[PDB]
Amino acid sequence: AVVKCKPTSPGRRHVVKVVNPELHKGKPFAPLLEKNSKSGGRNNNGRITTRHIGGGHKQAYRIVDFKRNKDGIPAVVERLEYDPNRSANIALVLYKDGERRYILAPKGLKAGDQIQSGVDAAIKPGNTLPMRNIPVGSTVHNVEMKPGKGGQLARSAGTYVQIVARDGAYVTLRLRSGEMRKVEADCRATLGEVGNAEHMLRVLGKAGAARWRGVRPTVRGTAMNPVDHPHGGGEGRNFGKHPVTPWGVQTKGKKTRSNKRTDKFIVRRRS
Amino acid sequence: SLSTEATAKIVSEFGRDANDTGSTEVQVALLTAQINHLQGHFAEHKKDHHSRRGLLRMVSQRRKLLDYLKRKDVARYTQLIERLGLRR
Amino acid sequence: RKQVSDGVAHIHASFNNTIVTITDRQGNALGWATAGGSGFRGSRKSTPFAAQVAAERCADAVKEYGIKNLEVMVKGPGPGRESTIRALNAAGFRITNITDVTPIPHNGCRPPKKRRV
Amino acid sequence: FCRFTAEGVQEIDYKDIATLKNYITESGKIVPSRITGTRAKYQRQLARAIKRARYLSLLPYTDRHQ
Amino acid sequence: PVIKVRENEPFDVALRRFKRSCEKAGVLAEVRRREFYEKPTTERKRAKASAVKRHAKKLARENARRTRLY
Amino acid sequence: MRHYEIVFMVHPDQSEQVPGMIERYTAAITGAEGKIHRLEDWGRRQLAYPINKLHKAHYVLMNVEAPQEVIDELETTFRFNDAVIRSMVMRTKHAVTEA
RNA sequence: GCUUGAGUCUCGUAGAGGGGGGUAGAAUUCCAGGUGUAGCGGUGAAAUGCGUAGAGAUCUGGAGGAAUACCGGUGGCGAAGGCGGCCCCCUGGACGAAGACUGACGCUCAGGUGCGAAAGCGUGGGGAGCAAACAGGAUUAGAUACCCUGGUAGUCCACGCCGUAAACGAUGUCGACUUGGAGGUUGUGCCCUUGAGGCGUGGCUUCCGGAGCUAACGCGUUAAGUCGACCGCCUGGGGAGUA
Repeated sequence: AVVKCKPTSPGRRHVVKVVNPELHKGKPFAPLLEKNSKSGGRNNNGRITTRHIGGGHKQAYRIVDFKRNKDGIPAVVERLEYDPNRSANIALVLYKDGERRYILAPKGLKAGDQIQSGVDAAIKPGNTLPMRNIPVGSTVHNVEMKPGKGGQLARSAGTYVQIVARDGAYVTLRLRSGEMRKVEADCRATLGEVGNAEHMLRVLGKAGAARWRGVRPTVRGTAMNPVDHPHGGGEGRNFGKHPVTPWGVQTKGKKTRSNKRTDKFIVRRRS
Repeated sequence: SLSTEATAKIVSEFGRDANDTGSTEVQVALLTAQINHLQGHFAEHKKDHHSRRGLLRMVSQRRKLLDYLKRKDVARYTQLIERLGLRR
Repeated sequence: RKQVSDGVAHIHASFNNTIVTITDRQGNALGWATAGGSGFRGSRKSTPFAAQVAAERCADAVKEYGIKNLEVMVKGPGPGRESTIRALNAAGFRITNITDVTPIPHNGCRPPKKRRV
Repeated sequence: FCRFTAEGVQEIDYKDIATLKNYITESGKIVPSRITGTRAKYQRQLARAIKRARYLSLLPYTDRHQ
Repeated sequence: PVIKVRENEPFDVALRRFKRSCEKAGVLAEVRRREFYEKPTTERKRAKASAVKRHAKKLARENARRTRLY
Repeated sequence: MRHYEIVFMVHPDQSEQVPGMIERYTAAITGAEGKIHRLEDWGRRQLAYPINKLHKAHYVLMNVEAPQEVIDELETTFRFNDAVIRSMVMRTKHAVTEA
């Protein structure tokens, strides 16, 4: 449930925060955690390769299984967890042998729910099937792009994939960007959409909130000198130039896809 | 919508005998059971205004039966509000 | 110069113009003729005489094909259809059977607003 | 006159389509009660059964349609 | 609608039977209603006005047009 | 227990699968609670229009008095099954006898 | 105390009453392909527009969104706004039959609360068709209009706000009484269903008229007649439903 905050400060005045009471308050499951050191946007040469990254809260990587390789054995959802590495919440799931794992949380999910992957399982949300056993018109998430790979598509909060067609060995999906893409019918997909669709409505209020999300300030290139940016320079707010990136490549419309081998999988690109 | 099973189990738990059905405490028990069942109904759907208008009609009808029962004889009225689970 | 015996005539009659198209029965056309294709412009395009002349020009548009008989489908309202199918055998044909294939929605889409004059 | 008042059929059912074929026109449209003399509750039941039969492909929607 | 003109049948017979088919089905009235959007006000007003005209000449047929003029 | 008429059309080549299917659903009904009154198999006959690029579907009718639960999971079983092209469930008043 | 007003229960009925979820068919647009070719579209006439880069026509297929032809009705339901494919789930009311039961529990209602077309606003989607604004072509003395070709918000959905309409039978609610006729719709009883019938009795509704009323027009058992209970409102026109 989203809540707007009382304006007892300006930095409090413009805050909408969303609070989920069903989340688990306490330490996460410790065998599924590992450390996550930060980079600052710096590569192995030590130089900044991605701007506006740095700082933030320390966070630990939760090993969230994307592959869903345990088939046929059912599993009970224990509790939903906060995940600092993700837009979505996660769910601790308990397999019948006694193993515990972290999965993405679908939209309709609760404590004590039973899920299972496999070719045999069900068409309830949370069950993972290969995309020959899923009806056309369904709504999947955590879609693989290769069999056994793990799941690349539709895995942030509120995001899903519609199944449009099935041409034999291939399945034509409609991605969340409006694209049409062909995937092999051999690769797995989880049913439902990803939960936490209320993620869109938080508005962060203040500069410190973006600052502890790990986002450093963004200087406009109009505010620089011409040695720094192609937009820079001028006595008192001159632009006079076409909008470009800091390395002189045209933004505001110029396309930048040059893959040429993944084009056979595309049917209709994003509008 | 108050099946006849439930109307019989109300009327032979609040009534003078089994065929007595129009006594006021029987009617208050009937309207209480239907009000509770519709409190079931309006957890969902939130926007059934016509069903709500029927509900508010039966709420006001129970309130008028209760004010009559208090003005007439309080001895069974206080027993009715202790038993049926309401305040006023 | 491919031959085929029987075909389908489609007379799409609007209020402004009538188009006669003679196809085969698989839908593939053989040639067409309109009420504006020869002369007949404007107010004289909507008349039944224009539709009769359109049928007469589509009759010679299939002289190479040698059509023995054809079923005639009729679409749309307006001063098209009856004069067209009456001139269709007068130019020499055996009309096999007639259908009225005009589209009728089941209240599908909203029509444009009514004109004031 | 109304034959549905004569036999006293309580609910007309879609599973008999001989009478339903009698009560639609050759283009498949339902025939109005002005000419059949059908009494109006049977007219409502008859239209409801004709639409239920159209859904189950025991009757056409239109005569033409491919 | 569907007309199939079978063996031993002339031309203008078939054409008039097709016109009879079109006037039975009323396809041109149902196209002529669907060219422009008549508002539901105009629909209800047309219905009521045609009905009051219909029965208001009908009861005149029934008793007013039954008494002699000359 | 409510009375429901269940009519479905199954595929032409999946007309060979019909009887055990039927008893499976009867195992869904009479195995849970319910009672089959009529089970009248029309067989293959001609549609008025080509549903899903094909004519001539195989019609099955079932009148059954059963609670709502079993017919909920029967409708879910009817949906994702690729053999049936259309299914229609109705709540009637009583149970019926004759064709 | 009583049963006559008001209610409760048993049995049925008819219904676009409501909310949630599916699904079908017709059509418009778009996309891809096949045939084929010089017009299409539009108009009072035109032009803008589209078209030899292959349109319009025509066929096969796909994808979307919206609305549900026929039935369809001076029909129905709802307090009003309003509600129209079909199915299911949840649910409100009205009516009829014969009984039983409580026993005046009633009517109306200032402030109060709730619902309340369309347009509009907020946030998030969706977007076929239509379409304010807008553009272009005309018409014209002019044409920031009507007509044409396009076309954005909007219309659609979810959740909130707005709280207004010629929200109108321009007719507050409830109860009583007072000649008739033709109908419609939905129950129900009796007689021989002796034949697609008759004689009755209930609810709702449509038209025409009698007395009476009314300035007249008209209303007329569903009153604007004859009365009673409570409420709201009016006091010349404009200024002004404005400051």
